Amino acid sequence: GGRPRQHLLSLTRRAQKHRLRDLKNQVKTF
DNA sequence: CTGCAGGGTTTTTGTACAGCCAGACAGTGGAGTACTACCACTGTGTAAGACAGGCCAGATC
Repeated sequence: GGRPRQHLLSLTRRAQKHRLRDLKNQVKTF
């Protein structure tokens, strides 16, 4: 199933890390 | 269908290495900063009526 997902605005940095890891990598690559 | 209970799910939340830059700390001697009282001194209240006594005008007899 899964937990009721995040609403942005509420967290500290490392949930944020794989929240965007793949886009930051696409950016690095660009 | 409700109730709770093993675990699932994905996701949190932080600890784990190790290197490293930033800016705070502390000094200074005083700079010139910034914020402080202090000083006399101000601006906005804004127009009518009531009441007493005179006394002359003029009606009434």
